[PDB]
Amino acid sequence: NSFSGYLKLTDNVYIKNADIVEEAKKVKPTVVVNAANVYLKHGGGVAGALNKATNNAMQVESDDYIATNGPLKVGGSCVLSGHNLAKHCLHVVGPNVNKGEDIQLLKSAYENFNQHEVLLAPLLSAGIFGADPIHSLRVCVDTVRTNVYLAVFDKNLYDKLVSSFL
Ligand SMILES: COc1ccc([C@@H](Cc2nnn[nH]2)NC(=O)c2ncnc3[nH]ccc23)cc1
Repeated sequence: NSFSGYLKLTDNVYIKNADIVEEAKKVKPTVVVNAANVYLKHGGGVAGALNKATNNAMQVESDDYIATNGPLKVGGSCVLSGHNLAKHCLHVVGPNVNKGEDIQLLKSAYENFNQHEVLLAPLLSAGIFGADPIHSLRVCVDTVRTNVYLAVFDKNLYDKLVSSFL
C-alpha cells in the first residue's frame, strides 16, 4: 500500500489522476476494487482493463465463481484473487442507472468498501453505467469510512472533481 501523488479530500478519501492498472502494479495493494457487473463478465471499462492486465486470469477465475455461486446482486460484492495486481480483488456492482437500476443502490455498492481497511478503487457507476461521476464521488465521501485511494483516469474529470471538492 505505498501510494504516492494523492490529494487528500477528506479524512479517509484520497484522489489521483492515474490509470488504476498502473497504480496496482506500483503499489501492490492488499485490495483493488473492480467496477463489475452481476455476471463478472469483464468486457470493457475498468473491468476490461484489470482483466487484460491479468492476461485473462481474472475472467477464468470469475467464471468459476459464477458457476459455483451464481451472479451477484446490484449493490453487492465478492472477494477473489488480485493475481499480479493486488492480494485481493473486491468485485463491486454499482447500479447501471441507464438500465433503470436505482441510484439509491450506489450507497449499498460503496458500503462494501467498509469491510477493508485500505483500498485502491475507481469511481463506481460512472462510464456506461451512466451516473454522474461527481455525484458518485459525493456518495463515496458520505458512505466510505475506511481508507480509499481513488484512481481517476481522465484528467478533465479529475480537475472537475478536485474543483467541486477540496
Ligand atoms: C461501469 O463502471 C465504470 C466505473 C468507472 C469508469 C471510469 C470512470 C472515469 N472516467 N474518467 N476517469 N474515470 N473509470 C475508468 O474507466 C478507469 N479508471 C481508472 N483507471 C482506469 N484504467 C482503465 C480504465 C480506467 C468506467 C466504468
